[PDB]
Amino acid sequence: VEYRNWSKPQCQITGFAPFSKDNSIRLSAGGDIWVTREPYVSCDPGKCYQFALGQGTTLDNKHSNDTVHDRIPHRTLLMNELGVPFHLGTRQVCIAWSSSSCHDGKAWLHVCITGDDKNATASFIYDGRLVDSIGSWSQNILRTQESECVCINGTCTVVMTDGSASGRADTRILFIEEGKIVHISPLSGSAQHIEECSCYPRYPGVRCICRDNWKGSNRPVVDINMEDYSIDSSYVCSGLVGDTPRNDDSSSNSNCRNPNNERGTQGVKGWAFDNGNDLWMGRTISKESRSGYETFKVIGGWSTPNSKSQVNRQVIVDNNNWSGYSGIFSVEGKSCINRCFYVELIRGRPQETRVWWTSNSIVVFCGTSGTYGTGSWPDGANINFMPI
Amino acid sequence: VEYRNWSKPQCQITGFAPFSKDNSIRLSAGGDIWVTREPYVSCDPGKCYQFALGQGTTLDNKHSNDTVHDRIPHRTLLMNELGVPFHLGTRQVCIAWSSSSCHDGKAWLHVCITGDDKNATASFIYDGRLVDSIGSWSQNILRTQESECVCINGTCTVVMTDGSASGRADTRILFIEEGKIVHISPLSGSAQHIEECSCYPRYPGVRCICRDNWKGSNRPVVDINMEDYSIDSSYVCSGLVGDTPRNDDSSSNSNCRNPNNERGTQGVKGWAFDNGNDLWMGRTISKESRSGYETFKVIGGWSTPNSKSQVNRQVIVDNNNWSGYSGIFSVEGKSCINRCFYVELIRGRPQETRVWWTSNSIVVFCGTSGTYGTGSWPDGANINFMPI
Amino acid sequence: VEYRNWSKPQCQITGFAPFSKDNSIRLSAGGDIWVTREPYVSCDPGKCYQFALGQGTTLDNKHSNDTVHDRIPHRTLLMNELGVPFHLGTRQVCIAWSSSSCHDGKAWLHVCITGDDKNATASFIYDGRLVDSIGSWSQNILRTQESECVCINGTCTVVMTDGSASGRADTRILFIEEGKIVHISPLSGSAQHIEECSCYPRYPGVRCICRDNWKGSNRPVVDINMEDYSIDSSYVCSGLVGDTPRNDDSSSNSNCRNPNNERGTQGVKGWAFDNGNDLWMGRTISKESRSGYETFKVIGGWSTPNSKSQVNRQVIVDNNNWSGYSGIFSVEGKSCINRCFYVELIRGRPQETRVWWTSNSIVVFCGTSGTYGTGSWPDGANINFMPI
Amino acid sequence: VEYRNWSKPQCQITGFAPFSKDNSIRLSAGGDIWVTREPYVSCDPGKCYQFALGQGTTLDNKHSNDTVHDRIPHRTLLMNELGVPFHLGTRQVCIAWSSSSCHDGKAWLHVCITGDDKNATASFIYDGRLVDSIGSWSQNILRTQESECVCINGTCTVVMTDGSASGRADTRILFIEEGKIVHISPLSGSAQHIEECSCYPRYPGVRCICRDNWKGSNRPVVDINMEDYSIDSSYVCSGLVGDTPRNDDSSSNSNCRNPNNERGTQGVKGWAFDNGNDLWMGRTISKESRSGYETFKVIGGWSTPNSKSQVNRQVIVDNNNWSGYSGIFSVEGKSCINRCFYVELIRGRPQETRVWWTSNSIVVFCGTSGTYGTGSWPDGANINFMPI
Ligand SMILES: *[C@@H]1O[C@H](CO)[C@@H](O[C@@H]2O[C@H](CO)[C@@H](O[C@@H]3O[C@H](CO)[C@@H](O)[C@H](O[C@H]4O[C@H](CO)[C@@H](O)[C@H](O)[C@@H]4O)[C@@H]3O)[C@H](O)[C@H]2NC(C)=O)[C@H](O)[C@H]1NC(C)=O
Ligand SMILES: *[C@@H]1O[C@H](CO)[C@@H](O[C@@H]2O[C@H](CO)[C@@H](O[C@@H]3O[C@H](CO)[C@@H](O)[C@H](O[C@H]4O[C@H](CO)[C@@H](O)[C@H](O)[C@@H]4O)[C@@H]3O)[C@H](O)[C@H]2NC(C)=O)[C@H](O)[C@H]1NC(C)=O
Ligand SMILES: *[C@@H]1O[C@H](CO)[C@@H](O[C@@H]2O[C@H](CO)[C@@H](O[C@@H]3O[C@H](CO)[C@@H](O)[C@H](O[C@H]4O[C@H](CO)[C@@H](O)[C@H](O)[C@@H]4O)[C@@H]3O)[C@H](O)[C@H]2NC(C)=O)[C@H](O)[C@H]1NC(C)=O
Ligand SMILES: *[C@@H]1O[C@H](CO)[C@@H](O[C@@H]2O[C@H](CO)[C@@H](O[C@@H]3O[C@H](CO)[C@@H](O)[C@H](O[C@H]4O[C@H](CO)[C@@H](O)[C@H](O)[C@@H]4O)[C@@H]3O)[C@H](O)[C@H]2NC(C)=O)[C@H](O)[C@H]1NC(C)=O
Ligand SMILES: *[C@@H]1O[C@H](CO)[C@@H](O[C@@H]2O[C@H](CO)[C@@H](O)[C@H](O)[C@H]2NC(C)=O)[C@H](O)[C@H]1NC(C)=O
Ligand SMILES: *[C@@H]1O[C@H](CO)[C@@H](O[C@@H]2O[C@H](CO)[C@@H](O)[C@H](O)[C@H]2NC(C)=O)[C@H](O)[C@H]1NC(C)=O
Ligand SMILES: *[C@@H]1O[C@H](CO)[C@@H](O[C@@H]2O[C@H](CO)[C@@H](O)[C@H](O)[C@H]2NC(C)=O)[C@H](O)[C@H]1NC(C)=O
Ligand SMILES: CO[C@@H]([C@@H]1OC(C(=O)O)=C[C@H](NC(=N)N)[C@H]1NC(C)=O)[C@H](O)CO
Ligand SMILES: CO[C@@H]([C@@H]1OC(C(=O)O)=C[C@H](NC(=N)N)[C@H]1NC(C)=O)[C@H](O)CO
Ligand SMILES: CO[C@@H]([C@@H]1OC(C(=O)O)=C[C@H](NC(=N)N)[C@H]1NC(C)=O)[C@H](O)CO
Ligand SMILES: CO[C@@H]([C@@H]1OC(C(=O)O)=C[C@H](NC(=N)N)[C@H]1NC(C)=O)[C@H](O)CO
Ligand SMILES: *[C@@H]1O[C@H](CO)[C@@H](O)[C@H](O)[C@H]1NC(C)=O
Ligand SMILES: [Ca+2]
Ligand SMILES: [Ca+2]
Ligand SMILES: [Ca+2]
Ligand SMILES: [Ca+2]
Repeated sequence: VEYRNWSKPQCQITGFAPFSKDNSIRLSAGGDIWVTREPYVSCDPGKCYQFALGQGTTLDNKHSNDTVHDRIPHRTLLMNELGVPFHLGTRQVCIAWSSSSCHDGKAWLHVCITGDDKNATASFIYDGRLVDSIGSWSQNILRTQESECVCINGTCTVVMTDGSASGRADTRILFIEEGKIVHISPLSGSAQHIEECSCYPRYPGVRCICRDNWKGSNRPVVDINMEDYSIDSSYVCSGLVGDTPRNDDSSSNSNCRNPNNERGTQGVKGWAFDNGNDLWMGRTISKESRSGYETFKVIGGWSTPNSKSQVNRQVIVDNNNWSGYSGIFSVEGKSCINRCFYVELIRGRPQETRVWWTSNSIVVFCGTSGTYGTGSWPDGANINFMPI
Repeated sequence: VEYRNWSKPQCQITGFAPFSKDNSIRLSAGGDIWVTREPYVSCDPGKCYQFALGQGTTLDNKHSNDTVHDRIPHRTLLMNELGVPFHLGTRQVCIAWSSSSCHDGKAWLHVCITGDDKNATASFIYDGRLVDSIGSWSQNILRTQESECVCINGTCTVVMTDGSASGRADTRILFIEEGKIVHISPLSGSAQHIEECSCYPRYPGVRCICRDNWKGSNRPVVDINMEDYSIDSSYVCSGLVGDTPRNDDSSSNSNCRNPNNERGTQGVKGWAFDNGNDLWMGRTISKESRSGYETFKVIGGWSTPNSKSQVNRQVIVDNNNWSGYSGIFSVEGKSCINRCFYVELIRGRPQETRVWWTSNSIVVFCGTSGTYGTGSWPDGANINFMPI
Repeated sequence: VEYRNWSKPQCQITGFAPFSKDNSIRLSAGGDIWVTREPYVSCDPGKCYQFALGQGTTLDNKHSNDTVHDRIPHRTLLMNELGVPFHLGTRQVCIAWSSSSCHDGKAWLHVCITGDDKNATASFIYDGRLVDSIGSWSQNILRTQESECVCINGTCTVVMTDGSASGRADTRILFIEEGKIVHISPLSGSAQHIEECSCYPRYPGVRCICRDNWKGSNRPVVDINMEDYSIDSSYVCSGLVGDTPRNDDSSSNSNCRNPNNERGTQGVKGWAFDNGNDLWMGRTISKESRSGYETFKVIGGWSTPNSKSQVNRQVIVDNNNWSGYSGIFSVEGKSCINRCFYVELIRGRPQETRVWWTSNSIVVFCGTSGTYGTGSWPDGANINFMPI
Repeated sequence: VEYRNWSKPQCQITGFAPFSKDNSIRLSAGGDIWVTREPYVSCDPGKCYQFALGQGTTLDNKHSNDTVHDRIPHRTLLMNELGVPFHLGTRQVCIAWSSSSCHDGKAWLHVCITGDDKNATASFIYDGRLVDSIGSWSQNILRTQESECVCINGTCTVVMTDGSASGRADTRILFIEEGKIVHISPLSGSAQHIEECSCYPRYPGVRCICRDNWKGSNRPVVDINMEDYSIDSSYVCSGLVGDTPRNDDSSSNSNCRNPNNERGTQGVKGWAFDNGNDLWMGRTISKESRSGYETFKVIGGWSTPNSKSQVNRQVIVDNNNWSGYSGIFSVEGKSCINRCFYVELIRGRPQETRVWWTSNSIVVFCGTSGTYGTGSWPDGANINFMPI
C-alpha cells in the first residue's frame, strides 16, 4: 500500500447528492445508542468511517443527564463504518474531548485531546499505537479540528489552538509522520482567531476553512505549505458569510483579510471550498441559531471581496429543524478528488428542554457532476417520544 | 478479481428448496430490530446479502408508529449477510426510499432514491463512493427495482420509472460502469406500464419480469440488450397470471403482448423466469390480497399464449399467512447459473391493526435439481405478542 | 487451500480439559439471547464454531412460550465462533429443525432439514450456495445427526434416518462432494435403530456412535467406508452403556451385536470413541434422566463384550444439574487428531415448570495428553431469576 | 508471519499519555454489558485487545448478585479489540477464573485455569486449539498472572503459583512452544512469595514485577532466562514501595533482597519497569485501599536500595475514585519497544454496598517521549444511577 498524494484535479461539481444518514436519535428511543456530539467523516482508500465524541454513556441511561457539557474525562473517540449507528459494539479509539483523524494511505492517525482545561494532553496514535504526545502550550483548552486531518506523501497536518475563546489565541500547525511530530509552525497571516478547521487536500498543499470565535462572522482561511511548512491565513471573500451568528445577507460583509466585526463573537464549525474564482459553501439557514442547513455556490466567492451572487442552492435540512456542526471530507475517485460534507443534527439541550441530554445524528452529502432534485433530511426524532 | 459475465447455462431445476429465513418480527418482540419493507437479496461471488429499506426506527420504539407510509427522509438501505437479522449493528448503505443493488464481480453498486416526491434524486454509489446522480425526469416519484440489478462484463443495468402510478409513465433503462451512467435507453416494445422489475442475467443479455400497475394483471417482460443498449418488452405468456390483484384462473388471460385489462390497476412486485418454452413463476395464493405464496411451472408458459397447464406446484407460505413483495436473484454455480427467490412477509398495518407499525420478515428459496417435500414458512409472529 | 484428509494418528489422551462455556441461559436473564436446542461444535482448519437450532425467538420474548416442541418452520441453524453467545447479530445459516455441518478444508457444508413431518426437505448448502436437496423417503420425520459431519479428500458423509421413532426405520448414509449428493448407501449390519450419529474421522474411514431409540440402551456403531461406500454397523461392546435411559451398572449389558433390550425405548444423543481395545465415552450420570454428565475410559470397552472396568473418570456436570445431548468433534493438531466433546445443558421445560420455555447452554471439553483436576461446569442459571 | 523477538531497545520515556478507556460501568446502566474483573491488555503485531474474566452474567441481571466472589465455574476469559466494551457479542475464549494471554507473532496463546480450589486445571490453548493441560501441584488454588505472558523466538513464558496465599507457596515458571509445555523451572532467588506477575520482554530475557501476598509491601522481581530456563528473583529496590497495603513513604523500606515485613500481608496486582538505574512504577494513591492511582519515576529506584527520590509524577485516577489491579503490556514500535499499562477501576462491592454486584471498567496509558499535562480518568459511574 502506498501513501496518498491527492495529486488529481478537483472534481467539477454541480451540487451535492445524498450519501448517508445514521438516524441515531430515532433509534435511541428503542435501543442502546451512544450519546455523542462533534461528529465527522473520514475515509481510508477503500471505505468511509463516521467518528464522534462519545459522552461515555448511552442515551436511555441516567448518565445521559447534563451531557450538554463539552469536556469530561469519559469522552472517547468513537469510530464505525459510515452508516453503522453508534451501538454498544462501537470501538472507542482513544480518550478525547477534542479530536481529528486521517488515513495517510497506509494507516490511521488519530489526534486525541483530553485532561484538565488548563493542562490538557494531545495523544497521537498511528497504526494502532501511541507514537507521540504534546502538552498544552497556553494552559487554556488545547483543542483541534473535530474533522479529518490531511496527509500528503506520508506527512499529515493538523491545526490546533490553545488560548482564549474570545480573544487572541495561540494557534499552531503540526506536521506528523507516522504519528511522530516532525515540525510545528505558528499561525501566520491575517486570520485573527482560528478554531475547528475543516481542511482539505489541494495539491501540493492543504487548505482549511475555520471558525473565528472572536470578531468574525466571516470564516478564516488557513493555507498550509507541505513542502516548506510555511503558513498563510486570511478570510473567505464571500459577502454571504458562513458562520453563525451573522448578519442577514443584505448587511453582511467580508474583505478577505480581516474579521468583519459583525456579530463576530461565538460561532459554529463549518466548511467551504474554492473552485477557480468561485466558492462552494454550506451554512445554517438561520442567522442566529443552529437551525437549518443550506449549500450553494457563490460566484466570485473565492476571489472577489463581498461577492453575493449565489447559484445552485440546495436545502439539506429545512429551517424548522435543528442542525449543528458541519465539515468537509475528500474522496479520491478514478480521475479526480471529490469533496463531501456532513452535518451534525443536534437534539436535546439547550434548545429542547423536555429532555436532560444533548446528542446528535448525522446526514452526509457528496459532490456530484450529475443532476439532482430537492428534499430535506433532518434528524427526524420526535422529542416527545424520547427518554428524558 | 474479474468482472462477472454470467456466461453459463441456466440450472435445470425441478423446483425450489428452503434456503434462508430471518424471523425478524418474532425477534422484534424481544430485541431491538429495524422496521423495514421492500427487502431483497443479492450475492457477491462469495456470499449472499439481505437488503431492505429501513424506516429509520426499530419496532419496539414509539417512532414505529405510522410506518405504513412509503416515503420519508429517514428511510435508508440496510445491508447484512443473509440470515443476520437487522439488528442495531446493521450498516445503512445510503439514503433511500427506493433502491437496487448489485455486484459486478469487483465491487458493489447501490442505486438509492430519496427526496421530494416531485423532485427526487437517485444516487449511484460504487465501491463505497458516490460516483453519479440523476434527478427526476417526470417529477412524479422517481423509482426503481427494489431488487438486484444485473452486471455483465463491468456494465450494470437498472430499470427506473418516473411518472403516473395509474397511467402512462416514463420508464428508462440505465447502463452503468463503475458507478458512472454511460447510456440511458427509453423503454420500447409493447409493455404499457413498468414498475419494480425483477431482473436476471440471461447471457448475453438481461431479462426482467415486472409489475404493471395500470391495466395488466399479467406481468410485463423487459428484454435488455447489453451490447447495443436496445430494449424490447412484452407480457408473460402464461394464462396463469402473476400479479395481485388478478382474476381467478378460469377467467384470467394473457396474449403475450398487451395488458389484459383484468383487475389491472394496482399490483405487487413479483418474478418469473423462462426455461425454454416453459415458465417458472411465483405469486400470492390469494387473488386479491398479499396473502399466501406459491410457485409452479407452467408448461408452455413462456411461449404459448394463455397456457394454463401447471405442474410442480409448491406452497411457500400458506394462505392463512401474509406475504408481500417477491423477487428473483441469481447465483453462479460450478457449471450453471441458479435462480433463487425471496418472499417479503409483511406484518402490521394495514392488515393487522392491533399494532400501529408496518414491517416484514423474509423467507428465501433456491432452485434445485434434486427432490423435496412440502411445508409452509410464514412470518410466524403472534400479533398479540407484539409491542403495539 | 487443500481438502482435509484427517490422515494423522489419533492423539493419545489421558482425559479431557476445559475448552469453552457459553453461559447462554445466565445471560438470557439480562440480554437478548436466542432460544435454542440441539447445539454442536465444528471447526474449520483455523477456528471452532458453535451451532444450534434456534426457535425463531429470544428467551425474554413472549414467543419463547411452548418452545419445548421439536419442529416448527421458524427453526433455523445458528452459527457463531465458539464462545460467542447467540446474540441478535448471530447468522442464521439455513432453515432447519434438524441439521449437520462440516468443513472439507475448503468450505462449509450445511445439511438442513425442515418442512412437514410427513414430507420434509433436506437442503445441502456448500460454500454459501444451495447445491442439492432430497425429499423424505419414508414420510416420517426425515432427520439427521445434530452434530458435525465428516469429510475426507473432498467427500463428506452424513447419516440420515426416515421412519419410526420406536421401530424399524430407514437409515441411509449420504456421500456429498461440494454439496452434491454423489452416492447413497443403505444402512447395513446389525444395528437395529439409528438416530443422531456422533461421527468422527478414523482414516481411511468414518466411525459413528449413535442413539438406538427402540430396543437398545447400548449405543449403535456405524462404520463408513469412504473408498467403496460400504456400510457396517453393530453396538458398542462396553457393559457400561451410554444411553439414557438404561439399567444401573450392575445390571446393564452389551454383546456388541444386538440391542440389549434393557430400557431400550427412548434415548439421548451421545458419543464414544475407540482407542485400541479401549473406549472413551461420556454419558449422563443419572440412568433415567438427563441429569449430570461424566466421562471415562472403559478398559476393553471397544473389543470386549460387556466390559465394565473403568478408569480416568471425570465429572463434567454434577448430578444436581441438568444436562442433555452431547456429541463429538475432531480437531487436527500438529502431529495427531484430537477428539473433543460438547454437552448441551437443557433448562426449562419439561423439567422446570416455573418457566414456559425450553433452551440450553453448552460446555465444551477437549482431549489432553497432559494432566488435569476436578470440577463441575453446569449451566448455572437460577431458574427463579429467569423471565418466565 | 515471523515469531516476535522483541529485540529492540526500550523506548526512552518522559511519562505516559492517555491511550484508551472503556466506560464499562457507565454503559452498564443503559445496555447489556458483562460483569468482569481482573482485566488486562495485550497486542498482536497489528492491534491491541482487552481481556477480562467474566462472571457469566451481565450487570443489569439478577445473576450479578454476589459477583464479589473470585472463583465460580461460569467465569470465562473475554477478549475484544481494545476500546470495544464487553457487550453480548464478546467472545468467551476459554473457561477461566485466572488467566494469561500472549501472541508469539504467529498466533495467540491463552492460559486458562478453572475447576475446584484444591484440584484446578490449567488449559493451554494455542492458535484456537487445546494443546496442553496441567493439574494443580499443591492442591491450593493454582493461579497465574492476570496479565500478558511474553514470547521470544517462539517460546512463551508464564508464571504460575499453587499453595498458600499467606505463607510459603510453590511458584513455577512454564516455558511453552505453540501451546505445548516444553520445560518447567521452579522459582529461585530471594523472592519469598510470588503472585500475579506483570511481565515484559527485556531481550534476551523476560522480567516480571509481582505481588508478595505474605510478608512484603515491596514488590518481588522475577528474572527469566529464556536461553537456559534459569530463574532469579529479588525485590524492587525503590523505598517508594508499590503494593497496597503499605507503610507511608516516610517509613516504608526495601533492601532489594527481602520482603520488608511492612504491612506485608495481602496486596494488589501492580507493575514497574527499569530504565538503567531508574524505575518507572505505578501504585494506588491510598496506602491502605484500592483507591486512586499514580505513576512516577524513582531516581535510582532500580539500583539503589531504599531510594525515595521521585520525579515526573502523574495522577491517573484521583484519590476520590476507586482503582484496582494494574499491569504492564509492551508494544513494538519502529525502532523501540514501548511500555504501557492499564488500571482496573473496580465498582460495587465490597466498597459500595448500594449495589449487590462487583465489576470494573478500565483506563489505559502508554509511554511517551513527548510532553503531556494533567488530569484524572476514573470509572465515572454514579453508583446511585446503577441497577442494584
Ligand atoms: C428540483 O430540483 C432542482 C435542483 O435542486 C431545483 O433547481 C434549483 O433551484 C434553485 C432555486 O431556484 C437554484 O438556486 C438558485 O439560483 C439562483 C440563481 O439562478 C439564485 O438566485 C438563488 O438564490 C436566491 O434564492 C434563494 C431561494 O431559492 C435564496 O435562499 C437566496 O438567498 C437567494 O435569494 C438560488 O441559489 C438552483 O440553481 C437550481 N439548480 C439547478 C441545478 O438548476 C429545482 O428548482 C427543483 N424543482 C422544483 C420545482 O422543486
Ligand atoms: C410431498 O412433496 C412433493 C413435492 O412437493 C409433492 O409432490 C408434488 O405435488 C404437487 C401437487 O399434487 C404437484 O403439483 C401439481 O402438479 C399437477 C400436474 O401433475 C397440477 O395439475 C397441479 O396443479 C393443480 O392442482 C393444484 C393444487 O395441488 C392447484 O393449485 C392448481 O391450480 C391446479 O389445479 C399441481 O401443480 C407436484 O408436481 C408434485 N411434485 C413432484 C416433484 O412430484 C407430494 O404431493 C407431497 N406428498 C405429500 C403426501 O405431501
Ligand atoms: C484431582 O483430579 C484428578 C483427575 O481428575 C483425580 O484423579 C482421578 O480420580 C478418579 C476417581 O478416583 C479416577 O477414576 C477412577 O478410576 C478407578 C480405577 O483406577 C475406577 O475404579 C473409578 O470408577 C469407579 O468409581 C467411580 C467414582 O469415583 C464410579 O463413578 C464408577 O462407577 C466406579 O465405581 C474411576 O474411574 C481417575 O483415574 C483419576 N485420574 C487420574 C489421572 O489419576 C483426583 O482424584 C483428584 N483429587 C482429589 C482428591 O480431588
Ligand atoms: C501540567 O502538567 C505537567 C505534566 O504532568 C506538570 O508537571 C509535572 O509536575 C509534577 C508535580 O510537580 C512533577 O512531579 C514532581 O517532581 C518532583 C521533582 O521535581 C517531585 O519532588 C514530586 O514528588 C513530590 O511531590 C508529589 C506531589 O506533587 C508527592 O506526591 C510526592 O510524594 C513527592 O513529595 C513530583 O514527582 C513532574 O515532574 C512534572 N512533569 C514534568 C514533565 O515537568 C505540571 O505541574 C502541570 N501544570 C499545572 C499547573 O497543572
Ligand atoms: C400512533 O399514532 C396515532 C396517531 O397519532 C395515535 O392515535 C391517535 O391518538 C390521538 C390522540 O389520542 C387521537 O386524537 C387520534 O384520533 C388517533 N389517531 C388515529 C388515526 O386513531 C396512537 O395513539 C399512536 N399509537 C401508540 C401506540 O402510541
Ligand atoms: C404460555 O402459554 C400458555 C398457553 O396459552 C399460557 O397458559 C394459559 O394461559 C391462558 C390465558 O390466560 C389460560 O387461558 C390457560 O388456562 C393457560 N393454559 C395452561 C396450559 O395452563 C401461559 O400463561 C403462557 N405463559 C406466559 C408466561 O405467558
Ligand atoms: C442479592 O442476594 C442477597 C442474598 O440472597 C439478597 O439479600 C438477602 O435477602 C434475604 C431475604 O430477604 C435475607 O434474608 C438475607 O439476609 C439477605 N442477605 C444479605 C447478605 O443481606 C438480596 O436481596 C439480593 N439483591 C437483589 C437486588 O435482589
Ligand atoms: C469551548 O467551546 C469551543 C467548542 O465549541 C462547541 C460548540 O458547540 O460551540 C463544542 C466543543 N466541544 C468539544 N469539542 N468537546 C468546544 N470545544 C471544546 C474543546 O470544548 C469553542 O470553539 C470555543 O473555544
Ligand atoms: C407508490 O407506490 C409504489 C410502490 O408500492 C408499494 C406497494 O407496497 O405496493 C411499496 C413501495 N414503497 C417504497 N418503495 N418505499 C412503492 N414505491 C414508492 C417509491 O413509494 C407503486 O409501485 C406504485 O407506483
Ligand atoms: C422426535 O424426537 C427425536 C428427536 O429427539 C429429541 C430429544 O430431545 O430426544 C430432540 C429432537 N429435536 C430436533 N432435532 N428438533 C428430535 N428430532 C426431531 C427431528 O424432532 C428422537 O430422536 C426420536 O426420533
Ligand atoms: C485469592 O486471592 C488471590 C487473588 O486476589 C484477588 C484480589 O482482588 O485481591 C482477585 C483474584 N481473583 C481471580 N483471579 N478470579 C484472586 N485469585 C484467585 C485465583 O482467586 C490472591 O492473590 C491471593 O492468593
Ligand atoms: C438531571 O440532572 C439535573 C441537574 O442536576 C436535575 O436537575 C434533574 O432532576 C435530572 N433529571 C433527571 C431526568 O433525573
Ligand atoms: Ca464568529
Ligand atoms: Ca396490475
Ligand atoms: Ca435407547
Ligand atoms: Ca503484600
